[PDB]
Amino acid sequence: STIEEQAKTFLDKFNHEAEDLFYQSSLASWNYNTNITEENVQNMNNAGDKWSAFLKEQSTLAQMYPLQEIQNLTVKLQLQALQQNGSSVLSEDKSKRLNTILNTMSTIYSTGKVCNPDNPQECLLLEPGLNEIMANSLDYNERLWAWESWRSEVGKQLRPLYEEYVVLKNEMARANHYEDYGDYWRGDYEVNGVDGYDYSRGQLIEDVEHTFEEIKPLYEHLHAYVRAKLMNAYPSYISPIGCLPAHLLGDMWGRFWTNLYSLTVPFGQKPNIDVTDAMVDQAWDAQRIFKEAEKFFVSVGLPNMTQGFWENSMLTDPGNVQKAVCHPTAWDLGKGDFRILMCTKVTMDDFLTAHHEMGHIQYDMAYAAQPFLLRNGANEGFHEAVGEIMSLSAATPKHLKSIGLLSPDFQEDNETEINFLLKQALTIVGTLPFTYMLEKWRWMVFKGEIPKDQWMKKWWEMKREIVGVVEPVPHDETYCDPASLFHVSNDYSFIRYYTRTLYQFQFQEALCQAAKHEGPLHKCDISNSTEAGQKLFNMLRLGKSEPWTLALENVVGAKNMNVRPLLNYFEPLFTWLKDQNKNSFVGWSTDWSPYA
Amino acid sequence: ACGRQFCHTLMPRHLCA
Ligand SMILES: *CCC(=O)N1CN(C(=O)CC*)CN(C(=O)CC*)C1
Repeated sequence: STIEEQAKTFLDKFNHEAEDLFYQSSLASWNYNTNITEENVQNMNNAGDKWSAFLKEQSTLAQMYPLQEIQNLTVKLQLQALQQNGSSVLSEDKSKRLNTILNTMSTIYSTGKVCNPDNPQECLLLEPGLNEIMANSLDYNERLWAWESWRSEVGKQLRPLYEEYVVLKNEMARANHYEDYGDYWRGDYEVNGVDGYDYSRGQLIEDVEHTFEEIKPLYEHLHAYVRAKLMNAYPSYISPIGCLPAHLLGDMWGRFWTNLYSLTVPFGQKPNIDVTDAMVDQAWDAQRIFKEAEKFFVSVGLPNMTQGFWENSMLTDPGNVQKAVCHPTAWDLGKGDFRILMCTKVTMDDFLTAHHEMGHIQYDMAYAAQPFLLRNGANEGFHEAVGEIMSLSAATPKHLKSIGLLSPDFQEDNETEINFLLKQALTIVGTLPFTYMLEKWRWMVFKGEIPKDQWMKKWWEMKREIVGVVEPVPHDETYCDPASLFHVSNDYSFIRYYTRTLYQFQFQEALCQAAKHEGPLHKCDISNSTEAGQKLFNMLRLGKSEPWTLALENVVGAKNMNVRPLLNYFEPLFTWLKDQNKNSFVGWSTDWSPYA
Repeated sequence: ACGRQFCHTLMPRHLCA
């Protein structure tokens, strides 16, 4: 047999086993999250250990087939994926210690609990306890206690483990010939050896940096307006030319500013436009919410959900007889088996959340047409973006009027649109500077540009210069404020929230063109456009078979992330924000501190 | 890391395993 004939025999034998072992691991994982029991955890851990043991074994054996000696492209793409999924370069000791540090960091973040100085029994977990305070409170010194305690109790437990994690991840990446762990992550977006569609890891830094420059005038104006507003709402505490204190931004980190809507509303005199009331008045339950999300995808030409979907999904909180993990989450288990786990409540938020999650399911179902190792979105940014364009169309007045949640004669005026856009901006453009800077700091840690003795010094310097946000109290190198966020302490890349945000508005604009939308991009609803669904479908089914550069090009007509469709979405708000700021200082001191 | 993902929510690394 040729090497190329031995490679087919190896893949055919690998895929048969993978199909079985992945379904065993996915099904056991779902069963635990739906019903937390000792039996379910044993099953999940074993099924997981077998899957993993099998995949590292098969990744070693794939090196017997030089990829260059493979005419057939689909077996090469697979053998490459299978070569990339291997984990047998790091020493046994360091590999075991690295796992141990991942579990420890994961556990101290999930077990993180802080107790009040004013109450030694007022101990408060992060969810729902400290998140409650950090979403809702208007109490500076209460917000400050939750912010500071979280970082100085949980964060300080992470600093040592995070130093040991950095050195051990850098060893594995360099052992694979990557410059560092951050370079290894930028690997997700690498396209090498496809003429026309190639993309490097440094290309990614430049394109983030370049698109961020174009986003900055909008963030600056959003920042100055949100500040002028936070002044009225904290009159002693906020400088008109300074960064916003980190503890006042509507969550534990300022990752999103969504919860500042009530303080920042451009026209608070316009009534609430939440359709939760109509859902209650029309007696909507979880079935109806998911049944209405199903209809939206059929309107664009995509399939109905499966019998298995309706028979196996868990769309309501099971009660106390059965214990479940209530994070909204779409599952692709293998072997035709798709599901959603969601403790759905009759609210507009959950209605939107369902379209996002069912988006993930549409993606999974389309790329079932690909071989196993290519059942993956074109890059880590794609799934999130496919989710978000769904809620983009569903949240529109046009769509709500069409499904009866908004009266046929709802009157959309500039005030309603500016309110809509300001809300979207707090959530979407707010998170961009946060998301950029956070990854920038890790890129630099891993690269070796930031010494451990200057980790927190540079962290807050970058927060002040890029995010325009300042710490309320000084932090020494005893803290690991970054590790105080789930993604940092649980070893997940974060630039995906930057890329998906540009990809989503590129997607929306292209699909709204196919659907012959008329005016403002923000008003568009792809519902009823089979043409728009086709354009989506064609990328969706590709999975990770083509370069993400091509996949994007198919839908939008361009080979790279582009910021213009995003700036285009919020152009009306930008013009209004600039007029509201015509007397405000736009920009921020990098030195002013609440403790200065 | 794992060939492909069976969900699109990032879960804590402790149940992982
Ligand atoms: C092979 C994938 C895997 O085992 N994991 C990633 N993951 C998911 O695919 C579900 C979203 C989370 N995992 C768990 O099952 C939690 C331990 C691990």
